[PDB]
Amino acid sequence: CGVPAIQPVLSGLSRIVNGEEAVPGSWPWQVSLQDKTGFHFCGGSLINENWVVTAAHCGVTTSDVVVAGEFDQGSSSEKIQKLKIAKVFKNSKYNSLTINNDITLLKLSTAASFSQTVSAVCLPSASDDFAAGTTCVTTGWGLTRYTNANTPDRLQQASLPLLSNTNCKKYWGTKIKDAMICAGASGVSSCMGDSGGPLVCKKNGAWTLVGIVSWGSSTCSTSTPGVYARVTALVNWVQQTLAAN
Repeated sequence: CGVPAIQPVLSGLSRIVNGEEAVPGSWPWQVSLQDKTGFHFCGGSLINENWVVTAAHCGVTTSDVVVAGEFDQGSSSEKIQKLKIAKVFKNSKYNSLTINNDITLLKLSTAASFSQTVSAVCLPSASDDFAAGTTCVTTGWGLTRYTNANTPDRLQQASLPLLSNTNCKKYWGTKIKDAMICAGASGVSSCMGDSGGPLVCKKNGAWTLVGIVSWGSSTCSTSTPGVYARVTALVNWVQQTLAAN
């Protein structure tokens, strides 16, 4: 888990504005959700070859499909895996107004073949403690929501820091709950992360999933932080589900 076959290269440009492109395959547990029509609509993480973490509010259903091993969303050459979901597990506690508890698992039909460019992230322990001020990374094709506005068909990356839930508050007041976690503000956007996209952190040589793109800056401001699923808080769940299925 969390030890890519292709170790990612992160420049400082990763630290400002709208981040920077990623080395292709640099982030393998990274997936995309496409609907029927095939609209890349959400982001996710392989925590295994049978399961996918994701943001609750992505309201994914078995109609959607998981895309894997992608890099540039505008490529047919891709040696990508398109996977079907068997069943879909939204955290029962998922609040829809606050968007607190924003998580949901995807247990696939067929199991995804891992690979160099295909694998999973590591999950924290509830116990884990990613101090505030930690440098993390968010990746995605969020900036692509810019249809006429854009950036890269290609996965971008960004390096932002962990926040105190308090300081975070200084930006979103109460929106911010105990199961959330914010990262950003450091003069670089976060809109590069799709929803359900990952916010991982290193430590002990591994990239561990720390949170999940919940929501952030209407305007992609570089002064506003991002909100994510406080994974630590959401992990037992995971585990539990993971067992019982």
